[PDB]
Amino acid sequence: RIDSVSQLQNVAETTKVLFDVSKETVELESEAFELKQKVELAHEAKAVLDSW
Amino acid sequence: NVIQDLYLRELKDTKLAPSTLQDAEGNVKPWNPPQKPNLPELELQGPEALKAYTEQNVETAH
Repeated sequence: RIDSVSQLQNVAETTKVLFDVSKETVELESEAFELKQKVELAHEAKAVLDSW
Repeated sequence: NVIQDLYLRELKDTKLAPSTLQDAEGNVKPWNPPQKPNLPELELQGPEALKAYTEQNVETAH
């Protein structure tokens, strides 16, 4: 029974860490949307120029 | 001799050719600006989702 208990003790703290970590990662992708539009603009500009 | 005759004749008699920028436009892609600089959508606001989630999965540890 002690063996079961010890596992759960360590889990209780550490899971809160993962919880934060996941949301932090997601934030980076929000900012990635700004990046994505930059990628697009570069592609379009190069394409028109290539045709010229 | 003949070299000079051709050289002279060509150079002198043609030195303008057609060149309309407008005709060029038809043959190239148009620049138009990006669309949808849309800000991300916000979801899963409040602990409403969390309280629901703690309850929802019966197995919280087995």
